[PDB]
Amino acid sequence: AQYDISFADVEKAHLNIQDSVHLTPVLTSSILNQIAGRNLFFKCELFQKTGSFKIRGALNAIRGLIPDTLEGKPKAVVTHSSGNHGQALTYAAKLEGIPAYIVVPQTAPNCKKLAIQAYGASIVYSEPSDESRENVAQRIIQETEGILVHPNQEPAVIAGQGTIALEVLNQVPLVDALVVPVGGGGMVAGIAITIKTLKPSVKVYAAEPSNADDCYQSKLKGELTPNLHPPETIADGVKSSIGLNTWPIIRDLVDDVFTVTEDEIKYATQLVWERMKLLIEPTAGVGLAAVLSQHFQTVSPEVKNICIVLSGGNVDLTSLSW
Amino acid sequence: AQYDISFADVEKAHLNIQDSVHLTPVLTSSILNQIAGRNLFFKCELFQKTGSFKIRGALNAIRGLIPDTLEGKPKAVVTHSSGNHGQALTYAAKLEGIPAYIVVPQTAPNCKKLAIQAYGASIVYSEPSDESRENVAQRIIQETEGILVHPNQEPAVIAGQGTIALEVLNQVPLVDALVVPVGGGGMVAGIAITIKTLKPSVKVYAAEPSNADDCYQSKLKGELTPNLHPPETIADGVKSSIGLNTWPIIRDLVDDVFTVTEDEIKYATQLVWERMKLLIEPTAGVGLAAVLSQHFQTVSPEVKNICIVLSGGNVDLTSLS
Ligand SMILES: *Cc1c(COP(=O)(O)O)cnc(C)c1O
Ligand SMILES: *Cc1c(COP(=O)(O)O)cnc(C)c1O
Ligand SMILES: [Mn+2]
Ligand SMILES: [Mn+2]
Repeated sequence: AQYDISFADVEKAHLNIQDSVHLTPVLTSSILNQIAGRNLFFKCELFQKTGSFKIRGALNAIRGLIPDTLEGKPKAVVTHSSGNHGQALTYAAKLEGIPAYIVVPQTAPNCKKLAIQAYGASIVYSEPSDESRENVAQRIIQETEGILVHPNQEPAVIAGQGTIALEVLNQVPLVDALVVPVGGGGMVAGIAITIKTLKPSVKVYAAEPSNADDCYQSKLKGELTPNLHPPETIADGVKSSIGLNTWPIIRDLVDDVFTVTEDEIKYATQLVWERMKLLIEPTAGVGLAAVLSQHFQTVSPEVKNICIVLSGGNVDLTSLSW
Repeated sequence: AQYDISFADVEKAHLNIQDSVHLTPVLTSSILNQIAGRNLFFKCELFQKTGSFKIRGALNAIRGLIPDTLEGKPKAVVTHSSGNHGQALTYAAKLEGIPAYIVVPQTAPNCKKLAIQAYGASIVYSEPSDESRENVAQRIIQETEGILVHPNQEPAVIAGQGTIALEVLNQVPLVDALVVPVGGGGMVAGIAITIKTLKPSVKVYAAEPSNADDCYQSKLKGELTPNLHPPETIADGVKSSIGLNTWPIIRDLVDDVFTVTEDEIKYATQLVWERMKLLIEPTAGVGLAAVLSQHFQTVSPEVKNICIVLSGGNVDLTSLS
């Protein structure tokens, strides 16, 4: 029973990040409660700094490096990202006063790149040729003597994410289950370690697009089974597969994985928009879709109080489904 | 000096409705503060039951006007107003165990008729004659022994709306001004009465589309001056002109009216969506638009803490600008 993080790592992460992240509210909806047949509690990480929960893990993995003086601090951080991870890493870098660089091609949206240097990180353009971006990033690191930061599930990132569960437990002490969207698995793994240490009777459920169901298949097969090919889904925040760092935790401490169709993600996201007035991105609708899915009916009526993590609000408004 | 509601009406409204309405939170945005150059406080009535503040006035209208015996309670409610008022009134009627009727023009959109049925009101049809409408209304009123509940001119409705300001004063103790979207003027009138009673040093500003600028024009001219023609604006919640009951209060107790273009409303609404992740309807973006407008730069630098009323979140997600 060895995992990359412990409960202690999550408590330390809490102390490390508390002054720089929002302790986000839990909101409720009577009408959503009646549709689900459960008492629903929405943990509002869409209100978090940068528009998603990411900042938690990213700040803990950047701030928890300085030994004391200005000798073991990163000279610079370099990334490709562009999405929610990019926004998180960059903001974390600004807070710590670390020069930050983002390598992007002419494919990312205007709103996203405006919100990527919205935290003052130098934008370097590489020609849209995939492997062309690797050489430019290596050149930045050469000049700065800094570090490359790619989308990660390092211990410090998982522990930072676990802090969501610490707040949920204080905000809804009678919670019977947490429902968490799953991509690389960092969020659900951190929550799982936290929840199962403090209150082992509370359920931890993963929510996953069926078009990107590596986590579901992994649990089924009993071994790490990453996506065959880059999945196509509106839930763009959960496209990456679970990894070596999150698999053991997901295998043992996540009670079940609930898959949801593209239509179910769309309906659920629209439902939150219309009844709760919360501008969640479709990835954050996955959790509600899981709670409303046919398969979730197998879950006990005793599991009445359910916390859904609304993981982000970074919607690309220039694009629409319905 | 003497108006259709008093401060006492507002306090009674609070007692009337407090067990059944949300005390909605005040949210802040540091990036919005930097854009505006002032400290902004967003009263989140979009989180209110039915998706707008109007539940406050609608419910107070039912619970207020009562001959105080077991034999003396409204037996039904009626309105010509569909949209936010119709939805709020129906919801309040259900709370009270009472039927609600919306007088609907027979040529109204299919989708609006379905939405009215969906939230539990009986539709009664009329001609768009503005003479047969009140004819059908008064016919229902007599049939049902019910009361007509106007969206903005009814005293009990105005009083209910003012309870917003009670919460704002408790939630933002150092508030310097409230910025309130104005349509019929029920909300701004109720808020003005409340603010000018409890802390008159606090400014009350009305925010209005220039495409529907009757409140601005009325204040300028010094008399009630309705919109000449139906307003053409994305702020669908504030198309109504101010009326006989709201004008006197606005005249004396509203400090100024700030007008905003359609592009300013659209941009400020998008700003709230993108920066705050709050799905406000464009009508609710009117207040922020006012704060960001060039004319608002004339407002004294002392007026630093500004509460903007995010009045509603009932946006039709089938059409984007
Ligand atoms: C990154 C992300 C996730 C998934 O979290 P993992 O830890 O990667 O599983 C879910 N939702 C949103 C909005 C995200 O940005
Ligand atoms: C009706 C309405 C208004 C205007 O209120 P009045 O009391 O008519 O001035 C503002 N915002 C929203 C969301 C509304 O529904
Ligand atoms: Mn997956
Ligand atoms: Mn007007």
